[PDB]
Amino acid sequence: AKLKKMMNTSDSESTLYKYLKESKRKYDEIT
Amino acid sequence: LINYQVDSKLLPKNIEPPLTSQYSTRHDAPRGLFPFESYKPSVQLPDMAKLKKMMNTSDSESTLYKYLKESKRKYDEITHP
Amino acid sequence: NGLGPLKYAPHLPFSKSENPVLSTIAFLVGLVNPKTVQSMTQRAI
Amino acid sequence: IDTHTATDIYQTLIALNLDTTVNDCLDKLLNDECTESTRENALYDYYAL
Amino acid sequence: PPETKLPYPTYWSDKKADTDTLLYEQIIQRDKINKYSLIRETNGYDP
Amino acid sequence: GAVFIVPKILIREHERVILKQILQILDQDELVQPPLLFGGRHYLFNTFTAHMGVLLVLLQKYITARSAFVEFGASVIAGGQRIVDDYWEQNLSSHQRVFKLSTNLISKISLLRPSF
Amino acid sequence: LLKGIQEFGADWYKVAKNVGNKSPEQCILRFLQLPIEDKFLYGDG
Repeated sequence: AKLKKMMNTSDSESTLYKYLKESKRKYDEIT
Repeated sequence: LINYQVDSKLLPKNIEPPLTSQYSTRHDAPRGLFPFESYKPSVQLPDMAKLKKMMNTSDSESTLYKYLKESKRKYDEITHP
Repeated sequence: NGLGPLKYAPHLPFSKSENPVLSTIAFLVGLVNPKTVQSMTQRAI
Repeated sequence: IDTHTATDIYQTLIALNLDTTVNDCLDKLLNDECTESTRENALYDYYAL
Repeated sequence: PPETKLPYPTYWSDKKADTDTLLYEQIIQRDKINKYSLIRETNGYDP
Repeated sequence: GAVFIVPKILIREHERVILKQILQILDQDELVQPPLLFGGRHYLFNTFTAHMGVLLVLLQKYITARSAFVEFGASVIAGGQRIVDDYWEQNLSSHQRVFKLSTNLISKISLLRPSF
Repeated sequence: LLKGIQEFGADWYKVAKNVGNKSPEQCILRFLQLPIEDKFLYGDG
């Protein structure tokens, strides 16, 4: 259950969602 | 097959040192034989991203996901005006 | 699913790609005298 | 190529797929608009998993 | 000439890609990769 | 005002989560009683809250939903656990049967665990 | 077989008499040979 909780792209406080968002932020800002 | 238990004797009683008894097994004990191994779950943001992209599916997951999308989108758009 | 275990090879997402396979190929073929490479295979120019 | 992390990913993916198929069997059980064959197959797949 | 911290690694080669600059990019990228993987090779992640 | 309705899929997923959670323990007592929103949290009822609606959800005019998820906590929201998913964060711990079980869920429990 | 093993964990005699017409050893063999996990493993072989 906890793993599927952390991999929840719908919930914005989920870790994976924040990681992906910040990664795209940085990636597009540099290029 | 015959006459094997003619003059049988009683076993007196055993003193049991640790680890010589029933129900003497542990989760933390080494798995010498018993070929099945336990692995460390890969919980790291890039590995999590990879797993999320490769995890299988389920129909209810897709329908509930798109419904969640639509409901939350209409909510956020109605809050603005 | 032609490539069996390459599916599970980790990689950073969205940024800063690394190429293990192509780097290994270019390293291993960079040692062998391009003329005998041209003789080895027809793929090479 | 990192082989240790690759095996870790392979094993964790196995576990996650088992869990999703168990959830889907529970789903096919909990709604009554499915047939009898589907429901029986779901129940016994649940038992096996 | 104060230090500037070198924004995104391919910063240089996006202006007049040359052989030396491209070799420099390759070198620094593979050095970072090697260091991180060695640290994780022996020790592992925080958990 | 605008009315937001809860589809059947959401309640089916709700009861699925509850079934799995209860099948998990099913054995430890004082965690299982004998009788029988900035997260991924949803309200489990139709929203404008008609008081008969919240009463129906609890038993299984209108009030603000924020008060409902103040007085009752987990009990109203779709997937509800003890300690988290509620508002007030004693002796209480997680993994408890906060939601009353219907006559159908108990038949399903008997189906899935014949040693019961 | 499946429902009996779900009822009684590893009581092979109760499972055998639940199935009927088959001995405990046949039940254990068939239980060990069931391919439950195989579809989730990497390849057919």
